Amino acid sequence: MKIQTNAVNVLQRTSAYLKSGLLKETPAWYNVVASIPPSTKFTREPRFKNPSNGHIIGKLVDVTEQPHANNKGLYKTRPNSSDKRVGVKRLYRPPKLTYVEDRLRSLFYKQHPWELSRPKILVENEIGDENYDWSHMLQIGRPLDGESVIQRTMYLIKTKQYGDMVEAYDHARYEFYALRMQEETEQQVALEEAEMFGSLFGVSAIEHGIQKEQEVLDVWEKKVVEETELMAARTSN
Amino acid sequence: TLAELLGRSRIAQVANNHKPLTYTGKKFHPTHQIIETKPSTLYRQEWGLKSAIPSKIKSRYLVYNDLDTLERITTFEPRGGTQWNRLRFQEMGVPIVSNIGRQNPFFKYISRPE
Amino acid sequence: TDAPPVLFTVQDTARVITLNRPKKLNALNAEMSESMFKTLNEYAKSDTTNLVILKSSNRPRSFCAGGDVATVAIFNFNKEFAKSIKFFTDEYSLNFQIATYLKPIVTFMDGITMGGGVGLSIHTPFRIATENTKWAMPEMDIGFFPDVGSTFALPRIVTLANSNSQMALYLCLTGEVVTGADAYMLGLASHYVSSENLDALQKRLGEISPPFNNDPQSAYFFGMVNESIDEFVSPLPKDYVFKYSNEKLNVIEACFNLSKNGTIEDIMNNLRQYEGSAEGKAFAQEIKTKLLTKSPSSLQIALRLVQENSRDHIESAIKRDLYTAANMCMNQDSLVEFSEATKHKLIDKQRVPYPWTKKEQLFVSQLTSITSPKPSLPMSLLRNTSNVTWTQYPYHSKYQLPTEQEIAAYIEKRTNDDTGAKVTEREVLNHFANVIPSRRGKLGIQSLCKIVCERKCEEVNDGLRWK
Amino acid sequence: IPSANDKPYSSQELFLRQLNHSMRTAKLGATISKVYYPHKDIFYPPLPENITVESLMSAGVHLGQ
Repeated sequence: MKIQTNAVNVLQRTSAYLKSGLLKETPAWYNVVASIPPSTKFTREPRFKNPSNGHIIGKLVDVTEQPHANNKGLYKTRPNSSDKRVGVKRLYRPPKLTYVEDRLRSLFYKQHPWELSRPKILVENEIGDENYDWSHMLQIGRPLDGESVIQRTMYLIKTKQYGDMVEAYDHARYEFYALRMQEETEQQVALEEAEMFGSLFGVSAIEHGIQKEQEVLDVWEKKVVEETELMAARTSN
Repeated sequence: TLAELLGRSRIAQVANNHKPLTYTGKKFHPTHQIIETKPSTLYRQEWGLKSAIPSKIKSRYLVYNDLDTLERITTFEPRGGTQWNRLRFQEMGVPIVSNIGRQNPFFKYISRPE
Repeated sequence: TDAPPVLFTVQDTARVITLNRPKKLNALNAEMSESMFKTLNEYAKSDTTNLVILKSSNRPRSFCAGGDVATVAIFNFNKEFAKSIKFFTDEYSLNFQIATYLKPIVTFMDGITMGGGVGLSIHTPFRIATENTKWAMPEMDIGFFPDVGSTFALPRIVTLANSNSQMALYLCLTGEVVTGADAYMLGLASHYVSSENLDALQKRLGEISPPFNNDPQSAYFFGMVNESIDEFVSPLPKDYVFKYSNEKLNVIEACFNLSKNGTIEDIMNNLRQYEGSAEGKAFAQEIKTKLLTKSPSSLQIALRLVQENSRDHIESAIKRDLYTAANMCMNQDSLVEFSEATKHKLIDKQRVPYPWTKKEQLFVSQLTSITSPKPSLPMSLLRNTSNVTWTQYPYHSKYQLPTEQEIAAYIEKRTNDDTGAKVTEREVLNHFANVIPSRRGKLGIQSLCKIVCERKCEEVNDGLRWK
Repeated sequence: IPSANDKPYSSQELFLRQLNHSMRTAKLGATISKVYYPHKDIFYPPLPENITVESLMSAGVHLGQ
C-alpha cells in the first residue's frame, strides 16, 4: 500500500482551515499535536549486526585477508562470483535470531521425551523480577524443568568450570536427576503417610481414566451395533 | 539487551517441533510439549502465545507447532493427555527395571572399557 | 589529508558536531575549539538549523577527557605564553558561546566527560548522560583550577547538599568521579538515556521542528526538545542505589559550609573535628586524606573562585577563569605549580602525586592578584552572536531534576498558605511528579524528593517541617 | 431471615458465614509476590515513565506476525 500522507499531516491541513477562516475554533488536539510532532519518514533502515550472536552484517573479507591456502590446498588470488554480487538486501532483511541454548533444549527433550508431558506455563509473570543465582539448579520462583538444566549448563560454561559444552551439559543432567528423584520420593511417601493416618480419596488417577474410557466405550458400543445392522441389510441386497 | 531476554523467554524454552499434531502411527512417548494456562488466563483466552486461542477451547492444556502461519491461525490441538499417562504410571508404583541389567543411567557410575 | 579533528554533519534540520580525536580521548586543543566556535556562529545565523548535537565518535570509550593541558604545559616550559593564552581564550570563549547559545544544544555525554568535556555539557540545558558517563573535575591533582565555568555552573545546578555550594566544592576540590545514574541524580546530567537509544534519539532530534510561526529560539521549541528526549528515557536499573547516603550527604553539607571569607583550612578543621555516625566520621577522614594529596595552591584558588563566581554573572565568571589561567601559566610570583605538576602526570606517566612545594596559605590579596586581570596582559573572550550575560541559566532548571532549594520553597509556601493544611511527603512527591508540566514523569524525581524530605524535613503529626 | 438458635444454619447464613471466613482466615499462611494477575492490567496500569522493556516483553508485545 502507498505511504499515506494525510494521516500524519492533520496538523498542517487543520492549520490551513484556521488561517483561512474555514474553521473558526482551534481543536483541542491542535496544541497537543503541534508540541509532539509525528514521525513521518517511513524509511527502511539498514542493520549491520545480528543482535543475538553479534555476527557482523555487511562485511566483505578481501583476498588480502585470506593469505593462507584453503581446505582444498589452493590460495585465493581473485574475488569469487559471490564476492562480486551486491549484498544490500542482507542489510535490510530482518536478521534470524539464533541461540546456542536452542540446540541444547532440543537435545534435552529428545533424550527425555516424557519431560514434554509435564505441563509448561508460557504466561510470564514479570521477567524483570527474576533474580537467579545459577550456581545451583533450584531457584525460588520457577519450576524445575529442562530449562533449569540449560541455564545451569550455560553458567558452567560461562564460569569456565568446564570447557566442552557436552561435559557441562552432562554435569547439569545428573544434578537434575538427583532433584527429580528426591521429588518422586516425597510424593510417593506423602501419599503413603496420609493413607496411614486415615486420609480418604474419592477418585484416583487410574479410576479417572477407567470412567472416561467407559463413557467412550459406551457410545462406541451403540454405533458398532447400529453399523453392524445397516451392513447386514445393505449386504442382503 | 532484548535479544538476551528473548533467548531466555518462556517461548524460547519450548524446543522447536514440527512433528504432525495429528499422528496415526504408533505412539510410544510424548511428542509435543504440553502448554497449560491458568483458569484466570483461560477466561481471557491468554495462553502466552502470539495470539488469543479461540474461546471455544475449554480445556486448559494444548499442544502447538507454529505460533503463527500463512493461514493466520495457530496450529494447535487442545489436548494435554500424555501427562495423565505419566501420573497413572506413577500411581501403579512399578519401578522401571533393565531387562539387560545395565547400569542406572541416572547415576554417575565409574565405567571401564569392558 | 589527515582526519579533521572535529567533524560536522547535517542531521535533517539538526547539525551534528562530533569530536574526532579518539587517540587523545577527544582532548580539546585550540584547533578544535576554534573550529567549533566559528561553526556555531554560522549555525546561529542560519534559519535552517533548529538545534545542534555535540557528540563524540569514540563513544562509549570517551566523550571528552578534558582540554589539552599537556600541550599547554610544554608551552610554559618553552615560554610560549602567547600560545597558552590562545588555547584558553578559544576554549573559554567556546564555553561562553555554548552557555548563551539561543538554539537548543544537546550534548551526548556517552563516556568520560572530564575537564573540558564538562565545559561542553555543563553549560547546555540538555546534557544527556548514559551508563558509561564518568563525570569528574581532576584539576586539583594537576595544579590547575576548576575552569570552563564550572565555578558558575556547579554551584547553581547541583541538586543535593548544595545550599551553600558544599557539594560543588566537594566535587571540585576532591576530583571525585561520578558515574552514570549518579550524575543524573546530582544534577550533573539533565537526562539519563541508555547508550543503545542514542542513535534513535539523534534521528528524532533532527526530525522535530518549531511549529507554525515559532523560531527554534523560542521557549516553546525548548520544551519540545525536552519532551523528545524524555520519550527515549528508560527507568533506572532496579538494583541502582544512589552513590551518597544521607550520612555522607550530611558530612559534605557541614564540612564544606564556609562563609564569604572562608578558607581551605576551615574545611580541614571540620573534616578533622567532625562528630556523628561512624560512617560519617570515617567518610570525613577519607575526604581529609584526599584533600591533603592535592595542590595546596589549587585548593585555595578553587575555593576563591567558587565563592566569587557563585553570585556573579556568566560573562564575568568566564572572564575571571581566563585571567586565572593566564596568571597561572605565567607564574610571576611562583605561587602555583601548574606547569610542573602537569608534566609530572600527563607528559610523564607517574602514578605518585607530584611533591608539592607551594604549601603556604595565600593571602586574600595574593588570591585576588592570581584571579584578577593584569594591566600588562590584555585578554578578552571572543565575541559570539548572542553577546548576552545573566546571573541564572535561562533553561537549566526547567529540564533537570529539582534542587533542594526548590523543594524547600514549596514546603515553606505550602506550610504558610491560608489553607492551614499540613504538608505531607506524599503531597510533595505528587507536586513534583504530576504537576509541573516540564517535570511530569521525570525519571528518579520521586526518589530524589524522598531523599530530601528524609534528611531535611521533620515529620510532626501529618505535616512536614523544614529543619 | 435468621434461623432459630437451635436449628442448623440456613443456606443463606452458610454463605454469609463463609464470606466472614473469606475476609479474615482464608488468606492466612502466606502472601503471593511476583505473580501476574490478568485483572490488574486494567485496574492498576503502570505510569508511562515506569515501563521497561521487560514489562513490555512480559505482556507479549514483541510477538509479531
